[PDB]
Amino acid sequence: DFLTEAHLDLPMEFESIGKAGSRLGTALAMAVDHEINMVSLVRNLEEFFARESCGWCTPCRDGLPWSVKILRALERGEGQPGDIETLEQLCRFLGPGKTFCAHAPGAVEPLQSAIKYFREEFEAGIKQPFSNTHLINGIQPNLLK
Amino acid sequence: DYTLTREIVTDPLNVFMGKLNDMVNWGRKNSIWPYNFGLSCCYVEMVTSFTAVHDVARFGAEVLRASPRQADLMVVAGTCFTKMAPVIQRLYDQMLEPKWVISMGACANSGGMYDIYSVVQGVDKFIPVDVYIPGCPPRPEAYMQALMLLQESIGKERRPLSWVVGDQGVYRANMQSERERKRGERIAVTNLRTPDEI
Ligand code: SF4
Ligand code: SF4
Repeated sequence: DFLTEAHLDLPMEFESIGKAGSRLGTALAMAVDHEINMVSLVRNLEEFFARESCGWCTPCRDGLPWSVKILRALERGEGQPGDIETLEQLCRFLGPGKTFCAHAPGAVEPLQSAIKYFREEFEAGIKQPFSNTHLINGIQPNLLK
Repeated sequence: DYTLTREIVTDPLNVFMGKLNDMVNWGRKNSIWPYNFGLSCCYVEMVTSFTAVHDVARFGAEVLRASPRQADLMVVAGTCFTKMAPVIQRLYDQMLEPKWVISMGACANSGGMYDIYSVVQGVDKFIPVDVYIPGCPPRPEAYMQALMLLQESIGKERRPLSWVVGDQGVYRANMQSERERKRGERIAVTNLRTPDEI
């Protein structure tokens, strides 16, 4: 998980980083400067994680590419309402115990942390209204409220 | 091509006897008195055709006799229930010659949606039918169209002018099917109005 400048004064231990909402991991930290867009960074991370899926189990294999496509749409301002809620649901449903191995919980850790800490950058990519359908001539659509 | 009721035969038709047969057929087809017999919802559409917005009287077929003896046409407008089938057969037998039958609606045609223990599957299982009308119910103008089809069928049939002289057999024309007649215009249809409008 991503951490902010306020978490820099934390000892690099498993217990201390664990209660900050992240993991100690390999303890080889990566710094992100202000010139890096968080949506593009998480898109790069999720592209890596989705293409490195072993393909055994459904949530990682078929839900990481969905997050990749959502982040790609958010990158060029083609996001639609419900995309961030979809990303949050993907983070919740790809956590530990839901997938076969721990590849996908690690995949969704930076996505959920970046949404938690930098939600204004993910909201900035939502420009178009939601459209999943096209009109079919002769059939009046069911306009849900 | 004709069918004989006393077989598939040819046209039996002097030139004065042909004119008399045409006059009798014209008078019969322009004066068709239906029997007031109501089985089910199809009869509601039939009597709707009798009202002001359709005016089946214009064809001279509004008299609507309560006695089978005064009626020329039995419209089986409704389901042939098993309890009602002897009643229908008795009322048809009480009608006098010439008599014609229009089966109206899917129930009278075949039993319709009621393939069920208490329903005879079509009135043609026990009485002969001159004109069939699909629909559930057929709209009143469909009943009028079947009336006109019956008029065309009557206008070219051959019946004895008298019961004391001549051939007594009833010859009915083997008319071309309406499906085959209308197939040319029906298949050529390309576009219809979309169902999103009035
Ligand atoms: S979570 Fe692990 S087991 Fe499941 S498809 Fe991804 S890499 Fe394979
Ligand atoms: S064909 Fe349909 S409308 Fe006519 S009697 Fe049967 S159920 Fe009623």
